[PDB]
Amino acid sequence: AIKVGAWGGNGGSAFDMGPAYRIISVKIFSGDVVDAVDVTFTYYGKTETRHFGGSGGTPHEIVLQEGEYLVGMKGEFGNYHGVVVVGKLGFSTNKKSYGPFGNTGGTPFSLPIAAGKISGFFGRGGDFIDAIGVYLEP
Amino acid sequence: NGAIKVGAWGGNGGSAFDMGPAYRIISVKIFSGDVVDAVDVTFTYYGKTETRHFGGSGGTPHEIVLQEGEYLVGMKGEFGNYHGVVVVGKLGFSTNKKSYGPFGNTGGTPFSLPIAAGKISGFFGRGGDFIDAIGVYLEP
Ligand SMILES: COC1O[C@H](CO)[C@@H](O)[C@H](O)[C@@H]1O
Ligand SMILES: CO[C@H]1O[C@H](CO)[C@@H](O)[C@H](O)[C@@H]1O
Ligand SMILES: CO[C@H]1O[C@H](CO)[C@@H](O)[C@H](O)[C@@H]1O
Ligand SMILES: CO[C@H]1O[C@H](CO)[C@@H](O)[C@H](O)[C@@H]1O
Ligand SMILES: CO[C@H]1O[C@H](CO)[C@@H](O)[C@H](O)[C@@H]1O
Ligand SMILES: [Zn+2]
Ligand SMILES: [Zn+2]
Ligand SMILES: [Zn+2]
Repeated sequence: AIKVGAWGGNGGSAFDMGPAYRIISVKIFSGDVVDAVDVTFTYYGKTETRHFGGSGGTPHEIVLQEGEYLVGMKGEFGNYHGVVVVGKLGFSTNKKSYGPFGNTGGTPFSLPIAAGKISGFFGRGGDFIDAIGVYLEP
Repeated sequence: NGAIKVGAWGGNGGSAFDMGPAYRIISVKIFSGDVVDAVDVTFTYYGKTETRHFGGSGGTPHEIVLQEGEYLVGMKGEFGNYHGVVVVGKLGFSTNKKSYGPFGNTGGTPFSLPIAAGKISGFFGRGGDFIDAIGVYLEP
């Protein structure tokens, strides 16, 4: 019901995991660009994992503890050899800050969440994370 | 009390402001010179039509009058240093009908809030002489 962003480019193909009950972990694969994200989450009594955007890079796992929620997403998007992709990507929880991951500067974006949380993702993916957006909940 | 509050984009200067969410944003008026000086918002609180005056006195007004079917589904801008203070130097909004702005002429670190689903229902931020910062309430 509340979907924000898609920051990135038009390349790759669409993904959309919808909202979750709880995000368990977010694993950003990155080298000089953001290659991919794995999200594992619970959904109506089940645990699920998705992986958006290609093989590539080194993994950086954010694991969410008991009362921990994603309250921020930040990054940069730009042209990496002909595709507009997320060159840098970071997250913050109520407890700590992570990243950003990736080494390619571009047009910055930032989503601080003064009230609410990130409950899921949508965007575009191919060889790399072309774009990323976020579902929000109270 | 989801209010879902997104942002504050800008500096830590000035005094905090927070209008809460509205039943309906009637119009948003952005005061603008080489920086964003202020925002006035006229909206319907609980039966009543109030307006709030955020930021400072300012430069030149630019009014976005929303029409019945028209909702705010986007906010973009840039924040930067302006004589020793980090303020919003550029600010723009898009609705489901039209796109307004950006207003102001001081470039800086860009931000953007495309709302693929939902809309802006209210405003908060920081204000002094200019718009130090601005954020937004979201609802479906
Ligand atoms: C920003 O991109 C990287 O930085 C992280 C964090 O150190 C590394 O783990 C990763 O391999 C990349 O070199
Ligand atoms: C290299 O080819 C691809 O990978 C990039 C980056 O994800 C995409 O934008 C593109 O559409 C293809 O999927
Ligand atoms: C250029 O080499 C790298 O950067 C890319 C893009 O992020 C990764 O796929 C790869 O594993 C290396 O880290
Ligand atoms: C010039 O003095 C002030 O105006 C700026 C910009 O609004 C503020 O941060 C600051 O705290 C004071 O209120
Ligand atoms: C420097 O002159 C101006 O720019 C400032 C900041 O926007 C405004 O306060 C003033 O009204 C003029 O428009
Ligand atoms: Zn994976
Ligand atoms: Zn790591
Ligand atoms: Zn006013």
